[PDB]
Amino acid sequence: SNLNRHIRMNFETFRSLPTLKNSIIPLVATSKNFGSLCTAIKSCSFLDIYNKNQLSNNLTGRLQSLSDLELAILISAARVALRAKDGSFNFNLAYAEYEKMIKAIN
Amino acid sequence: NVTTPEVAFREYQTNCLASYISADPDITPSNLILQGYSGTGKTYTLKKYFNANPNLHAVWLEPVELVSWKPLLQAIARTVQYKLKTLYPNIPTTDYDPLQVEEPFLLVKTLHNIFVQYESLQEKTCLFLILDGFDSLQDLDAALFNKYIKLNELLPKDSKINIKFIYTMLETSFLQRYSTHCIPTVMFPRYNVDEVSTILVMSRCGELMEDSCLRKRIIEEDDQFQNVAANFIHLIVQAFHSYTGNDIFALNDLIDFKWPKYVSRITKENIFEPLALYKSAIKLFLSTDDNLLSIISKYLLIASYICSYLEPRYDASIFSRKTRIIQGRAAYGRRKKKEVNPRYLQPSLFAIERLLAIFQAIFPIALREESLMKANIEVFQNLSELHTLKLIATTMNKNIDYLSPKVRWKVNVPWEIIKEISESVHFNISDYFS
Amino acid sequence: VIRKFTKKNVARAKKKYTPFSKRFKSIAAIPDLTSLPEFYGNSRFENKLKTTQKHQIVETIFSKVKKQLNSSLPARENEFASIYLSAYSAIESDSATTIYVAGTPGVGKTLTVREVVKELLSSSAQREIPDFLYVEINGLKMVKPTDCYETLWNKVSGERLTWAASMESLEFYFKRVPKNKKKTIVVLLDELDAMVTKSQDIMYNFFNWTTYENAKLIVIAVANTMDLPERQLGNKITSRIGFTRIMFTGYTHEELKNIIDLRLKGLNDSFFYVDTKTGNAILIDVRKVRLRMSADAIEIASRKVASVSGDARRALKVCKRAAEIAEKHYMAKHGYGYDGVQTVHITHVMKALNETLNSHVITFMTRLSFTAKLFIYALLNLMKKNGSQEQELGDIVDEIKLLIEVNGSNKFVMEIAKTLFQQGSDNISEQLRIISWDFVLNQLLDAGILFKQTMKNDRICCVKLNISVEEAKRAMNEDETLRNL
DNA sequence: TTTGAAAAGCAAGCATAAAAGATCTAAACATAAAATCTGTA
Ligand SMILES: Nc1ncnc2c1ncn2[C@@H]1O[C@H](COP(=O)(O)OP(=O)(O)OP(=O)(O)O)[C@@H](O)[C@H]1O
Ligand SMILES: Nc1ncnc2c1ncn2[C@@H]1O[C@H](COP(=O)(O)OP(=O)(O)OP(=O)(O)O)[C@@H](O)[C@H]1O
Ligand SMILES: [Mg+2]
Ligand SMILES: [Mg+2]
Repeated sequence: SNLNRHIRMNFETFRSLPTLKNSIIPLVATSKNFGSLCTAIKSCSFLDIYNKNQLSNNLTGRLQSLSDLELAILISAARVALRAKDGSFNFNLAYAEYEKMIKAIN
Repeated sequence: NVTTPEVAFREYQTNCLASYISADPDITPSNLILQGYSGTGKTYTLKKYFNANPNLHAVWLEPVELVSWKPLLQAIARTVQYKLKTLYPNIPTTDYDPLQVEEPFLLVKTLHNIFVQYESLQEKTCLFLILDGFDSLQDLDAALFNKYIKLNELLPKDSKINIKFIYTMLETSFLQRYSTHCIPTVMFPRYNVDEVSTILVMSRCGELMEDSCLRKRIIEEDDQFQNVAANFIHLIVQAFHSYTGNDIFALNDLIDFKWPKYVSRITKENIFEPLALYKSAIKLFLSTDDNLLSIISKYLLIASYICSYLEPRYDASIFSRKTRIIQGRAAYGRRKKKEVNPRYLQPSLFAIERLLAIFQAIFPIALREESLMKANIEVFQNLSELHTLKLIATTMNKNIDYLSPKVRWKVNVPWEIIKEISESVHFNISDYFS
Repeated sequence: VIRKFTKKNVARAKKKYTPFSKRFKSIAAIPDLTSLPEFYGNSRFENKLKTTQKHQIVETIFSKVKKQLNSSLPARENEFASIYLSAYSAIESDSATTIYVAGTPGVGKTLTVREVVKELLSSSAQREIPDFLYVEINGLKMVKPTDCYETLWNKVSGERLTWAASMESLEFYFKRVPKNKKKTIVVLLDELDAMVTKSQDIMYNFFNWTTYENAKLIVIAVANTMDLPERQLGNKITSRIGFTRIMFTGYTHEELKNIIDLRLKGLNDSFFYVDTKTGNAILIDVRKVRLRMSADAIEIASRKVASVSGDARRALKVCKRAAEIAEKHYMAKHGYGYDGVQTVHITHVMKALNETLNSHVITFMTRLSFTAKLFIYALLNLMKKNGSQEQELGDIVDEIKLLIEVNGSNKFVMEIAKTLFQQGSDNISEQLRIISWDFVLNQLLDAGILFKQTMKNDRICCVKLNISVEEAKRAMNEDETLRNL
């Protein structure tokens, strides 16, 4: 069953019953009738939706909200930081890398 | 028994708020966290939820306006008993002074004293203390949030008033500091460009209806007006989304700055063809446009830039131009040029006397005419003023003695500012970096 | 008027500011303070914590044993004789002196000093010595270290003064007041290291008053360490304390036996009417039950405690814990509640001794989740790779990613990779940190297994093991999966 | 017109000064209840 799979995933990652309770509570509360609650506990699709929401402001989700100029500037700064030995950079070197990348793309 | 409002792209967040916030204190968590970055609709969704459920008793606090922990405690103790007065006006109370709260345990004692006089109420109730922007306290440390997590455990268990804390947070790392506490948290991710456009239309079109510039130009020259407002919003988004990102506030600023000039190019020929209106009003979709010393002092700044961005052991290879009576050779110069562009990095530190030597090397000019310029009172007064204007910095910033030989000097102007300074006196500084 | 800040919780005691040197017009005008009603001491809360029982509670056979072993002198006779002889000679010669006593915790310093002053008060009750005033000042029971000045003067005069006025009053009283108008004072300074401030004015004043000719003051200074004056005090105070210092050594096991069997004189090898309906035992349906503690059990407890510390509190608590374990086993098999021969033998004492010595740390890391143990395993691998006892968190992230992607033929890794990087969804995108990354990091920080540095860059922030590496590898070898790869 | 040769330039390695800041303390600044001092009465 899907609920056993979610319990197994919690046992491998968090091993915390309060963590599982924080996901079970809105699954119970957002149901509007008895059959909807039975479908929710049989499928646990809300647990997937909750798990997706818990990660949406992580580093992975924050990058997927960037614009093209934001992504280009971030890539340029990561290039300058990789080439540096202290991993340090400033706005001038990142802009130099950005204008070099835009020139070699166009 | 709660009403779920309809927020356009925050439907999951609204269902989560309905699942966590109720009048029953038994099935409500002690702490609740809403986490998201700026302009993600946290305040908007929380306000819509508490507007759809008037029976829920909410107290709103802005931790940014309080700055420190002690005014935050006093603000909690003030606003809780003010709300309890305005909620049950027939209950006789004692007005405790909120300035009596100076420590967290004093807040626990004061909240206990306030809550023991509402014990004649029938049902257990929830009081929601909303801290909108907890990690926006200028004075924040890592130990402050632990006190607010564990505050409910010090208040009486069988009280009629049971305080519930709703926190609003900006930073992911601040929230991840407290992950083992297992507080229920609802995340508000950053909006899509499509959602930003929809929110901008639905929140700014009616403000673009009754702007006096548009109607004044229609008189002096309703779905159609909505069409031209929405087309302006979509043109602003399509022109400046790479500049603003998914910032609602930056696009609101750009719309507010560029609406009247776009209005001032609407004609009777332009009112039905939007491509001709975009052609006439083109220059404000190409650039953002969101912006708003003596002879000795300029040459002292130029010499300070030269001192900071050139190595002192190449000095005699450039400025030395006097003839010799004794045999001698000047510096040959750099054998090969470096490829680092030193004006990209932070400036070097120099002494006063090298700055004076380079200053009189490059300052403009029979037997008593005194061709060179000495460093008199005016030069040192100008240098002191340059330190006052923060165009020159030292290593020491407080209790700095100017007169010590261990005190070093650096320029802090950008390259463009010193280029403007050098071209204002027609000095060719860009020769020295070639 | 408008105030820049407020102090609305100021609570100020009612203590006068005028010292004793201004209390009389001259030195010749000072009367006999022994014939003064408020001088030299010539319990209002004890009725607050009482209530009616409304129950008859069950006291089993082991309960009297557990009450007899509480902390609340067969082995301290030489130290008693030395302290008593010095204090007796100082009292009956009107001399001022300092007696220094040091020792490790629980070796009987406070008990010996209190019994010495009890026998001295018994001597002065029968007019063998002049009558004196006994004062206890415990340095760990003071809010401020200057409060000792407030305490001693209040014990001497009955006045309530502030601390600088109190210390001026004490200076005038010890220095200027004649001996024929005074009384001897014996002051016990317990926990002397707590009375050490930055400027050692309290220590200097207390030991310098004992060098005054008129003071009639005896200071018994009780300290943790033999060379506390040499470590923390100035040379003047070390000179004033003296060279003659009394060491209280830890107890040997014969003396710990003597203490324990002195606690068990009236119930060990004795009979009880047990009343097996309830188990409530009365000391001489109802059975006559002998109770004994094994002498070899006391032997092994005393030997272990005497080798480790010599602490009498530790030995009494070990025997009390053994009696508690035996009582729990006894009440388990009968269901007696609280409302033949029962013996506290060797194994109860051994289970009491080993329960303080077994480490939960390896047991704690054994029962962690897979991700926390994977964190610890990657940290150990980085520690053995680059040799550093401090690893960057980004290195740990890359090491965890490398161990997942290199051991991709392991069946457990096949089953758990989608959980670790996607939470088993196929609607969550692939993550840069594993699931529960910040959770297990914070968990190992709350447990004290890890130390982390205060930097806000997550990748270049460093992490250290606060526990032993041998314990960490022994925990990591117990797991079936991580001991394979 | 040449010509060796000394002044000048560059690098590797390392000892060491200096910068930045973490941590702390003294002192100026500020308030405040109890005791004490005037001070007529
Ligand atoms: N879903 C939405 N529907 C309609 N309007 C919205 C929506 N989200 C945001 N807005 C509009 O944008 C404004 C900005 O949102 P809001 O103030 O809630 O952001 P926030 O996440 O609380 O920001 P901050 O951290 O800066 O306080 C709102 O006041 C509202 O006018
Ligand atoms: N010689 C002894 N005979 C009997 N009981 C003793 C003896 N020594 C110590 N104890 C017991 O141990 C307890 C601890 O002794 P005490 O308070 O005198 O220790 P201490 O040496 O002052 O230690 P600490 O430095 O921890 O204060 C006593 O209250 C008493 O119950
Ligand atoms: Mg807000
Ligand atoms: Mg003691």
